[PDB]
Amino acid sequence: FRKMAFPSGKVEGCMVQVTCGTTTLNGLWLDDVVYCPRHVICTSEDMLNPNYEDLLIRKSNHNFLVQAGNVQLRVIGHSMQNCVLKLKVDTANPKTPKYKFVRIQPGQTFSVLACYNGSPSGVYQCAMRPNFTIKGSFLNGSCGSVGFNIDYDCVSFCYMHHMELPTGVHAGTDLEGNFYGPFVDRQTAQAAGTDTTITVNVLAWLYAAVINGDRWFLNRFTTTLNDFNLVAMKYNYEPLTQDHVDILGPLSAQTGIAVLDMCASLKELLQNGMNGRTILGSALLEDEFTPFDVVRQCS
Amino acid sequence: SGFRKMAFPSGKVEGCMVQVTCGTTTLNGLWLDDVVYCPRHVICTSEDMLNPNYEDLLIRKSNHNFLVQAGNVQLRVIGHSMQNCVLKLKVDTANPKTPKYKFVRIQPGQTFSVLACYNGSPSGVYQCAMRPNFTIKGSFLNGSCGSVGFNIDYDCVSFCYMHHMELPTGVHAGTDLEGNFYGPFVDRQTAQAAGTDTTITVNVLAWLYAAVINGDRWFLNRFTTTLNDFNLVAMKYNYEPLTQDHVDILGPLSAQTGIAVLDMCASLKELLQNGMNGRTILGSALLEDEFTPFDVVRQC
Repeated sequence: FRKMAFPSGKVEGCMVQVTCGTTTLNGLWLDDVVYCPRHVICTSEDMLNPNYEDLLIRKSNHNFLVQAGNVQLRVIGHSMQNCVLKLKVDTANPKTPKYKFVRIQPGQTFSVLACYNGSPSGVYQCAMRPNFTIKGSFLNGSCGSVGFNIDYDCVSFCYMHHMELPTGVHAGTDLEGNFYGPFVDRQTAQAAGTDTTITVNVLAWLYAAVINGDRWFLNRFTTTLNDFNLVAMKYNYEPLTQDHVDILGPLSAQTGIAVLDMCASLKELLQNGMNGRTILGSALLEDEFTPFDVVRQCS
Repeated sequence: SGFRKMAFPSGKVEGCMVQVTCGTTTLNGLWLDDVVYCPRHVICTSEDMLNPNYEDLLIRKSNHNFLVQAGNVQLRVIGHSMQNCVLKLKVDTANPKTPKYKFVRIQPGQTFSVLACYNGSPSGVYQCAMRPNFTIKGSFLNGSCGSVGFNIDYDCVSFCYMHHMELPTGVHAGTDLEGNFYGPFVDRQTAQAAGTDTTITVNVLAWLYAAVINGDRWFLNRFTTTLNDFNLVAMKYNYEPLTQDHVDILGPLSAQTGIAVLDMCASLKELLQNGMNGRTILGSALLEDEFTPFDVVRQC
């Protein structure tokens, strides 16, 4: 049981390199528009207190270099939408897939195509943490890297990398540019909130262990929503909701283990630890598998 | 901090995956130039798997018995030959999306990406390492046979693995692209026992060398040790013995830092006897052994 990322083929053909002055990051080329973070127009000194609306008026079309491999794209127009630059080019991207712009909630998972100077180099699966950050492996030059999910034929773009926090986590926006979390695209002191554990994802991971025949943590007891949440907050766990129980419904009916029955098993694993035991080969409780991921992966 | 396990982009490999059907058996195939590679346990039925006679089975087959499907386009088989444990299906049309590719055989401890497919359709990609018992710990359900493993260097793709068997313990076995098995395994439905899976010692040391470059030093100690004494202790924890070849490979990592290799071995020995005590190394609560020294030296 591994953490699998989506195939990156449909997204690789869209990545481009955007240069404005001495700043170079990654862009998203779809149709005749290239999307990239708006701080590409800022020098190292403008980032302290940038007036993007004033900075964008001074810039012109010839100030942007857009490169798709060795082909060079020509900018005929520029526009801004909530921290995301939209550059209109003269040639439409012939490798444009069926795509959609969606905004995800914390706790949901997606795949990230890490790029460097408009060149894809790696892909990994991650989850939006409750503090609206992602624990990824980005290095200087990976700005503009996108996150996505894949349907049968449709690619859903849901994330674009903007900043790296000093703690090592990264913050970004959606493709319409709305930031995830209380962050601003400025070079200042910003802090991410306390990162809590996604309880609904842990339960779905425990169900996957029962599917894989690892069922030593099951007990004869059940519990209540309010009793569990009081313990959950003590150990920094996201409170469970009625909606969470209904999302886990299919896994409960399949295994015969009710959500509140499994909650009593999770309630034991926190107070008393794992007693020198492992689940799915791990001594740690994974929380980056959504219930939908378990259904797809196990079936 | 933060050292995520990244896999290579799968775009160049997605265009080479096809679906091969023989009788009632369907698995994945690799389409390079005008040749299709797939496991030879596709001319077998369920009963043939106990004691298959592949020479007897293949002589009774014709070109039209093999159905090769690349999405909607059906490929016509014009020839077939068997090399070791892999079937080579010659087709009329060469793959127009054939990338610059090579065939290499890897050693245990080396890492690669896996593109899992089901009936010629990819569904996920993950990064893994070849275990010392010549098995891989991935997620392969039925129909994933024929999935390939690869590394990408510059613009050249290196195919190094093809999935064949699932094995009772849940860890899968396969061959290289020349049909030679990794390990003592065979393509029979017999009781096959994998060896004890040990931790790759050289990968951990390279991972620990990257930690001190990133600013983690809490596990360092002032003691040093000999190679013979370390392997005596490491054997007790089911750790792979360290060789002189491993010492030289870690040389540049021990040159950028002041820590000698044997100096780091003593620190690793202290970690095994104590534990983590609730602390982390590069954001990981456990010791990572799936990062090769090459992957650490580059992008250090």
